[PDB]
Amino acid sequence: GRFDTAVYARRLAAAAAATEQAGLAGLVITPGYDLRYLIGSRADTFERLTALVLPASGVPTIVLPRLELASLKESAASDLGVCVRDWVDGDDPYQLVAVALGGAPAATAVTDSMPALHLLPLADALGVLPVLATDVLRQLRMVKEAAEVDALAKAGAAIDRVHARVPAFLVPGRTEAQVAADIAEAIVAEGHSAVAFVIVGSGPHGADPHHGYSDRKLQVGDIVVVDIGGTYEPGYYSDSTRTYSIGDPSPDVAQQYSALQRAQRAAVDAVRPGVTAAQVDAAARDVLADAGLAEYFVHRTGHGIGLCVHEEPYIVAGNELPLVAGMAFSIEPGIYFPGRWGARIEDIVVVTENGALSVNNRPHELMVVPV
Amino acid sequence: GRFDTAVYARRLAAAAAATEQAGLAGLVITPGYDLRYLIGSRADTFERLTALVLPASGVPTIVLPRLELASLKESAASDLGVCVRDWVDGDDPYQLVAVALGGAPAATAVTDSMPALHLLPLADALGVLPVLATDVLRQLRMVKEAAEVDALAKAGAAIDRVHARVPAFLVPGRTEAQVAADIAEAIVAEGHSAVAFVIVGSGPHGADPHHGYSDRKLQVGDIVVVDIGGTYEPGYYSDSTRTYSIGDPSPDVAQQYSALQRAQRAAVDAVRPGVTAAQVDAAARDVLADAGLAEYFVHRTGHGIGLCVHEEPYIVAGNELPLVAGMAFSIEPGIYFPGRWGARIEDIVVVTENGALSVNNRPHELMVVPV
Ligand SMILES: [Zn+2]
Ligand SMILES: [Zn+2]
Ligand SMILES: [Zn+2]
Ligand SMILES: [Zn+2]
Ligand SMILES: [Zn+2]
Ligand SMILES: [Zn+2]
Ligand SMILES: [Zn+2]
Ligand SMILES: [Zn+2]
Ligand SMILES: [Zn+2]
Ligand SMILES: [Zn+2]
Ligand SMILES: [Zn+2]
Ligand SMILES: [Zn+2]
Ligand SMILES: [Zn+2]
Ligand SMILES: [Zn+2]
Ligand SMILES: [Zn+2]
Ligand SMILES: [Zn+2]
Ligand SMILES: [Zn+2]
Ligand SMILES: [Zn+2]
Repeated sequence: GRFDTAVYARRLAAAAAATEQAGLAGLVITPGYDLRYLIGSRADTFERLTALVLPASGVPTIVLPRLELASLKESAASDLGVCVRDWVDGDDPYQLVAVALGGAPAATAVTDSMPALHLLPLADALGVLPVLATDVLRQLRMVKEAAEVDALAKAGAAIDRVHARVPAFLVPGRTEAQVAADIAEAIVAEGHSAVAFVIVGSGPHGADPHHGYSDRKLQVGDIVVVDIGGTYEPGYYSDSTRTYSIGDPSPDVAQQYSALQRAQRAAVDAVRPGVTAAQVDAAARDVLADAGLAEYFVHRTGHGIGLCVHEEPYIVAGNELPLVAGMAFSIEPGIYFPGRWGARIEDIVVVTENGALSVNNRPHELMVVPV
Repeated sequence: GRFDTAVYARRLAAAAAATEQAGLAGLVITPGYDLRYLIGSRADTFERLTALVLPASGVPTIVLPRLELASLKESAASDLGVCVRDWVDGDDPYQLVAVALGGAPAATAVTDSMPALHLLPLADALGVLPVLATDVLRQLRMVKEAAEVDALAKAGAAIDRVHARVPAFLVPGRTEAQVAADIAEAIVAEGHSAVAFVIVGSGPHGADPHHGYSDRKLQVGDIVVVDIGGTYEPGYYSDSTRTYSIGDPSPDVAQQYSALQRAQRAAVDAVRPGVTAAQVDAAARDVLADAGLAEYFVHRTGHGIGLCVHEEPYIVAGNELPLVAGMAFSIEPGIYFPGRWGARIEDIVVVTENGALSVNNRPHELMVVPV
């Protein structure tokens, strides 16, 4: 479910140090993925405030409902002896957060997931508008530790084993939803503790990035986009797309697809410490430009992945962030032809000291499933 | 899945009028339950901004990723011809929100679910710190329309049918989790389109409000707290708790439980237009005080319910909101004895012109299941 307490003790210290280096009095983390990362808590109260208050200096405090007290034994909080301030319905828990930071006025950063419901009254209680914690917690969470790389690698190998099972699911007459049920079951069977998402976009639906699956039946000649992932304990994601053709594709489809393959490969080959996120997006986008296809490449090249399917860093135009070793993100260019077909090639890669490691290794060619 | 477009046209106009009456330039609704209520959208992009921009005056605008364009046909947005501003990865969509409101500086309110990720850059783009939309949208969403009352009533009758099936699940030796699987299946069978939550707190776990279910086996003498709900199309919740005893309880348990029953009944009897939320909480809390039990009543008396299990109004100490007809909330006092047992009696009620209608009607007595 979670890492040893020592892992969290070390994340908490590193987070406090970076908060101090950013000149803030502290961080305020309500439930979600930053909390899970910082103390291993899967708590989520919703309208009732639970928050980890991590001062730049001194002992952290957990503010939470008294009725939730037993949740402390679940995460690392109890073992580390963080201060607890439980409150009862009728209390203003925002005042407890202020006090745990030394009292208003206090300059803080908040987890980017904190809802307005809490953020706006927190701002009043603190006397200072919070800034996003993303610049602070980024330095930690986007640089994966050895054990996190390992979990992503095992999730990647597992999702690869699912993609190997996909061609036998792709039979004319079967609906996208029957394929998706077969895939969901295989996601679990191959070792993920849960299904994250299943996308099976056949024929025209492959051109539609919002599409999940439906009752459309596979036809001979369909290009089928398959984008799938699961979680691997203690909660890291796989996320890989491969495109299949039901019977031989046409020459035009084959040629444009192979430009996409070159684009994807070239973005993967550009991954090194020191190159910018925007340079990696440029590497895919330039090849597709040169083949005359850039207008059909309607999204960013990739997103970070870890405890969430989508996180820092973003491999997108305008992102000047230099890449460093241990960053994990997708490389997933695609081309989309509204009403006709689409294709996407997606790997998760991990930055190494002199390049990248792909944790997804299925063939990159368009797989031709016989009819 | 959703209401006729006319229902949303009317919610949008009423929301605009209240926004103007509050002196704001407009509302900004990112994905979640306010969006579902306002235009019937189940969209959720996450780190990419989707927002309904509802000016105090003039046509609303949807700001969303170009890659999500097809989602517009899913909700009422396309039928009502709202303006669309799609944007591409690399763009700052917060600038589009500002412009749709006439440009910075713009004073707005935001859905209480909006995450910091969007709220903090939105605040900069708008030139003015947003306030919570809860005071505006409250006037709409906490007053249920006839069709919403109907959906809650059908969900309530369905969850009652589940509670009727619960005694036969409660057999010594069976684990809480096996009971919970039986309940989850019955939730669907009785007509809910999905399970919302299943709580089976037996023996000591009944004293623990954070508890869901576990591998603890039911024992003779256990008091079992059962708190369960599902959704009913187009997405309204049931939420009802009843307490069971495995074989006759002891005289002390029986006596204290009947004080809880009186407390619950007295909060239900106090529900009328014009009484305050805090007076309704007082009605339950005073009876439990008088029996000497108030210190074991460790939470608010109830919460609003509708498209979410937890919403406005909150039936809690300090809430001065006068109740009006069509409000829907739980009445759910409980008493908790750490390490020993707990009990909770929970109904959803709807305020009527001269009182309340309960949509949950299972017996309020402690049900004694034979061993
Ligand atoms: Zn809640
Ligand atoms: Zn302390
Ligand atoms: Zn974050
Ligand atoms: Zn279709
Ligand atoms: Zn979508
Ligand atoms: Zn991806
Ligand atoms: Zn993907
Ligand atoms: Zn290859
Ligand atoms: Zn190859
Ligand atoms: Zn996302
Ligand atoms: Zn327009
Ligand atoms: Zn709301
Ligand atoms: Zn236990
Ligand atoms: Zn809880
Ligand atoms: Zn409830
Ligand atoms: Zn309940
Ligand atoms: Zn009764
Ligand atoms: Zn009775």
